[PDB]
Amino acid sequence: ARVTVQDAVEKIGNRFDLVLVAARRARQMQVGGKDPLVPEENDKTTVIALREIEEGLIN
Amino acid sequence: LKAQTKTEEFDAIKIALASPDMIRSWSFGEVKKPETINYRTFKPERDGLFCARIFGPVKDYECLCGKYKRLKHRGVICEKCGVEVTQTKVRRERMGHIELASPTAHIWFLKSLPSRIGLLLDMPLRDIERVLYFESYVVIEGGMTNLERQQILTEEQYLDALEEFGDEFDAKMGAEAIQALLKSMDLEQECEQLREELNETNSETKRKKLTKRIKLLEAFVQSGNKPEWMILTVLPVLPPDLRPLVPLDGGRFATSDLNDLYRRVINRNNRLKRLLDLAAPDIIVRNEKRMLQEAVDALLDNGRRGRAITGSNKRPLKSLADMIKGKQGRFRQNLLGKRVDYSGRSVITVGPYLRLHQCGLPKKMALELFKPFIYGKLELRGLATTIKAAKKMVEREEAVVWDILDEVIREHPVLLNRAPTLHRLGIQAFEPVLIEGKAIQLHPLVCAAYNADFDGDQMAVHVPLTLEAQLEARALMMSTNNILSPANGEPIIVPSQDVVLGLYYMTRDCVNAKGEGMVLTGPKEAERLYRSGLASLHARVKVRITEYEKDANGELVAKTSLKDTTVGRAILWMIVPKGLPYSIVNQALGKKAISKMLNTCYRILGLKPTVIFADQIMYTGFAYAARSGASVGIDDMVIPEKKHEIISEAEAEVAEIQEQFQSGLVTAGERYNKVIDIWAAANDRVSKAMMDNLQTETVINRDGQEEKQVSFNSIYMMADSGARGSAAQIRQLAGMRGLMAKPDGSIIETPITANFREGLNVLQYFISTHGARKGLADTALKTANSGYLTRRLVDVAQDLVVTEDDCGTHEGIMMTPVIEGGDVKEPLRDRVLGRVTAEDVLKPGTADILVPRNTLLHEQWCDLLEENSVDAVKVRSVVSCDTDFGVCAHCYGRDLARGHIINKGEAIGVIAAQSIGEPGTQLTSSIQVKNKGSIKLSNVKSVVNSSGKLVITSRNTELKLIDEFGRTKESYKVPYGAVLAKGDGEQVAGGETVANWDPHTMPVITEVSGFVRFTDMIDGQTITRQTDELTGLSSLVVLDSAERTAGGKDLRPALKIVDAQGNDVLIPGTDMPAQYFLPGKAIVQLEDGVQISSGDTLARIPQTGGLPRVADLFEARRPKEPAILAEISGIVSFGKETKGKRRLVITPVDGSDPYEEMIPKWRQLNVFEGERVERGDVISDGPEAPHDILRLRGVHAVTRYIVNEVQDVYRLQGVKINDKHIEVIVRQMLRKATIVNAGSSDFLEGEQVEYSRVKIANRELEANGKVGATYSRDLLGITKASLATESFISAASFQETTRVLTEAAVAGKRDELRGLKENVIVGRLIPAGTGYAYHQDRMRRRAAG
Amino acid sequence: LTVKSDDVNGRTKMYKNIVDGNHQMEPGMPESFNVLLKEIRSLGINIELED
Repeated sequence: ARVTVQDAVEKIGNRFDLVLVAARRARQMQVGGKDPLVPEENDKTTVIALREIEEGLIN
Repeated sequence: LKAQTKTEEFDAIKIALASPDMIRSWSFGEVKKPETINYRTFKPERDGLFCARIFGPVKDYECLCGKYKRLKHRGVICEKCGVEVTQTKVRRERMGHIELASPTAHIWFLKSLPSRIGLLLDMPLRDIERVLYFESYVVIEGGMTNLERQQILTEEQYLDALEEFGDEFDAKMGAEAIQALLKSMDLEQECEQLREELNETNSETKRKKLTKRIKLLEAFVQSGNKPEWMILTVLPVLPPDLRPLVPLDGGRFATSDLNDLYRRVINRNNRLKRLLDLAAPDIIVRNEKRMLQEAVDALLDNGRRGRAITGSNKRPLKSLADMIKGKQGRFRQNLLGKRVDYSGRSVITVGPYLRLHQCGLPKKMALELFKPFIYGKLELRGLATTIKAAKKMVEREEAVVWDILDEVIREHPVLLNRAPTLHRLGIQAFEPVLIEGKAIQLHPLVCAAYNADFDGDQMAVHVPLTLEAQLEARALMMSTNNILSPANGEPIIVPSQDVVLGLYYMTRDCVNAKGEGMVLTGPKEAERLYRSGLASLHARVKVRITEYEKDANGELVAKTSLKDTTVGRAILWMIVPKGLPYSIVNQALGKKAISKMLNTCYRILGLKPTVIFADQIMYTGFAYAARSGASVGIDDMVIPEKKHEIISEAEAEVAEIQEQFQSGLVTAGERYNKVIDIWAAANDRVSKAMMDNLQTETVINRDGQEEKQVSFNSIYMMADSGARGSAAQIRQLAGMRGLMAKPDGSIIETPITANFREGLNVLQYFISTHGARKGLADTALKTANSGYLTRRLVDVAQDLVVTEDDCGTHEGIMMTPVIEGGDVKEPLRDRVLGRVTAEDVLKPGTADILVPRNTLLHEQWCDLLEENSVDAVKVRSVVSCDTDFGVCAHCYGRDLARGHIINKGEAIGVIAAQSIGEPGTQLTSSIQVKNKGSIKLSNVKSVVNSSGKLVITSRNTELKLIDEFGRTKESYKVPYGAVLAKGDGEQVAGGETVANWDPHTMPVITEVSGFVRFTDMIDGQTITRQTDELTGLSSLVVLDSAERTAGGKDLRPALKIVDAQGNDVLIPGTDMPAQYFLPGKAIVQLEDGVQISSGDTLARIPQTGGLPRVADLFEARRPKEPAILAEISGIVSFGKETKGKRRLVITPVDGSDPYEEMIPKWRQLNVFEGERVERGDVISDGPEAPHDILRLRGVHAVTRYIVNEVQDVYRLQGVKINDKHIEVIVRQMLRKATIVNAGSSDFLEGEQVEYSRVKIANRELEANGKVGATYSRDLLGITKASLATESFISAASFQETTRVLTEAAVAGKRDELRGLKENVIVGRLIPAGTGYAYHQDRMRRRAAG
Repeated sequence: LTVKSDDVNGRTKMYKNIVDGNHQMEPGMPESFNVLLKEIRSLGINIELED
């Protein structure tokens, strides 16, 4: 279950550079440039890039 | 990353003087005719403001002549009249030109009080005025004739100047002439001469001019803008798509009459060029100079000459000034700019079931707000025919689009906000939930954060459209993340009250318990016992709580344990996450208990547990609140027959005291306070009854006949949980209210006799009406001033950004527990909470570092600094930060909503502002200690006298209470001369007088023992014989030296202290002659030859704190009677009497001896001329000047002094806010400094401290040894700091934009868009926050790469 | 308060943009802002943007 992003701030600590990274990955996901690799569950793309932050393969 | 080769973005931005050649770079055609129509057919005039050759395309890719229409045409022109077939959108970017001829001067910069042209030419503005209105022939390129360069000449006299000077001379009039002078203004030749006069003239009437003149001249060197460009040659034409043409439907013009203005500008333009062709006389072509000049004026602000009306109409010509100076500069940024889309201003409602991460939004509202996304979805997928049919689907409310509505909302977060919100904690985010209704629901407990009750809080819930904002919502703006206040590291939301009484009823003890003794192995079957109904929720059950503790490296260790707990607490475990131990939840649970309860779950287990835990709590809080049952009882509000008894006494008593008045013993006033007196005691006695009644009276049977428990009386439950029922509110319903304030503000001797729960009358009521109406008035005003306070606050801090993390300095300040009066007011820990130790701090054990230099002091380290005996800790301050133009993460710390290292991009400036102005709405005898310690005398010479007692010879006297523990506890400020019972190292009892003085007499005492001889003291000319018929004690009272005689005024009476022989005694401690110069009205107590003791009383000398006061601190308002600071360590003597003052001659010991101060004897001085006062010693009394505390005592001294004081104001408010913010504001007020050393810039320039910081930086290094100017810190007020703004983008906002026009326009101040405010009016990412790395790439792409 | 609900053409450029669904934009000099440049360009202090 997701409700807090304590985990996310731990990885990319500036709390705003987080916004930068995830946002752009979300748009590559939008455009069929790619597709999600870490299984999504209806999450909008901003949230999906955040999963790639907690898994740590993308930052 | 490398600087990208392709054009991704653009960069930093500047302003300065360029070239008309640059205007030729934007040149697309020249406007010839002012006519926009044919007067016949209303068709658009070519070669006019709406030309096709110049401008062009009206239709997408269009040749206006009517040859190329199709959008295939790109760039191909109408060869006859060049119409490049392009975007009519690009016709909003079409700039033209019109060759002038009439030199356009700057009458704006002339009539400008800040006389730009005036002190630019070093010519009096009045005479320069004579020149431009063309009535004075100014001399240009002159010098060694009869006249100089700075001089005029009237018409006929210049005619004589021709008959006298037909050669080697020329003087023409106006801007024409002035352009000649700008053409010859040689900066550096004047520069030499300026610094020449810098060493020659030594008057401020001459050298102040000097310092800014040289400044402004090298400022042009600084920007390479020559004064030549002040004469307009080629005029820029605004794009047609920018001065809209829309005739009024019928035959009139509803157009922007700016066209009707440029119309005249173009008329007169061609006119003077025609007066070049035909060569008309000078006086009239220069008359046209003035004519084209007003054209310029009429466009702007009609100049400032008078607003000439329009064609036969009561209507000044139109003003683009009233287009660039309205409010906050322009009208987006002004009040009323925009009105948010993708939002909804709607009323609110509870919704007790909403998860902590979600809010409720109405279905109808939903449709209206997400349609574009709904259509974006309906055609990106393609479930709708067309977007028009899509509109028709929502037109029919078709179920299909509501499912697409589910696609645009179910994980699309929203932001929320209220109108009255002044704090940042009032802007949060949640996730939407589709509720069928009309009101925005919410999670109950968050309302307290917005400080929003249910009285009409209409919220505008915003929608984060972009990917960025959506994540930013769920990021920093998520409710579940800002569970801490940026003011203090405590959980911002405390369980309200409904929730707490529910759990007060959960973890609870009652003597009659069903199942009181059984045992369980699982909190889950506990559920099956009470939620079923077979057991009570209070039975004392022995259960095995196999609690857990993350004592491992992240693993919750398994530890078995059984507790004598109550049924509800077992069920409370079903709530409490394993990581959190059962010990903390084996408590009755109060509002404050449950407060720190959630906080511990955070510091220990984490945030995630705590968040979903508080979530659990919310549901079960209200859950068992229902299961509670017991709510209110009339049978509980019983009045003791003791109340009626004490009122009977309270009657008879004052009835007798009123008879004492009819007897004359007590006075009206003494009986006034006396009534107060006994009713106070009477009320406390009734209190001693109603409170114990409501504490032990519930006595239910259990293992006997009866046995007590804490009153189950509901009102007491609110007095135990401490939710919304306090001992005073209780005393105000079931007891006598007490004494009330009168309409005057003082106190009426008589209280509200009975109780409100029963009965009073309207007179009692009027007393009470005062108080009620009182609170009301307060809210009604405080609110408005708070926003205005934070207004000036942002007006001073906005651009302060943390830009580094570590600087390179050990320097910090001293954090100390402000132990004043009794025990400490504000301890050590809370000031250190969230900072970093300055240096390697030692323990009381020397050279044993308990905390290395660079270490972040958080929870554990704060606990650490509380265990050690260390009491004074030097911590790195935000004002001592080595980082210029910002602060380092270290000097700041970590405390905010977060608890981590402050970021590079986090602008502390603005958040400091709001959090200091957040509590703005809120702002409005002997010494016998009752504790046990020991007197530790500090900074005082105490001497033993007869009877082995002890006395004090100074006013500087702190009384310490070193306990058996050791910690200094109580601290009393003892007056001049007192009776001490202890010395340094003798223990105090519980209720013992340790210092006993007289509040109505200030005794001056001797330190030695010996005979007193009156010297230079005569009865009738210095002293007087006041041996009354009432007294018997012989004494010569020293009168003041203004009541004396002629030859009497010239002296200061001397009390000689001789020994047992008759010789001047030298003082043991100080080599001083014993000749006490006595002041006035000092009634001595002896005759001649009276041997004094060593510490005996010689003579007798009979004798807002809120918002406005804090406003005083921050406006740096100089108080009325300042306690003048002694500017030097040195012995002092006196001088001169009545004339106007009383001189104070101070004689420094090792410093500059000419330090003396003229002080009015009209003011009360207390300086002992036998005492060598220090540089930081009050000479007189009353509020002191922080300015001198700033310089005479030190910046770090004053920064620490004021933060103490203002924090004490927050102590009257009980609010705890970390001084980090208040100290960055202090740094702000000291960002300018009056230079002392000459050489580089000035000898007194109030200039930016960090600016001069980099000056001296590369001054002790490159090119020089030392020649640079050195400053003395100058402190300012915030409304003057807001007035001292450099960047025009922020200045033009609140200061007069026209002021700002001049202010930076002539200097061409190239401010590369380095500030936040700037970034926002251009609509671009600031170089901080999310625009940090953005502009990082941008900054190294600007002037670098 | 610039790009959105201020740039009369910028939000329609955003309307025509988000009715497709792709948040991606460029800086927003509020055009009247470019008139500020134009008014002082009419005076003599010609503001630019170098490099």
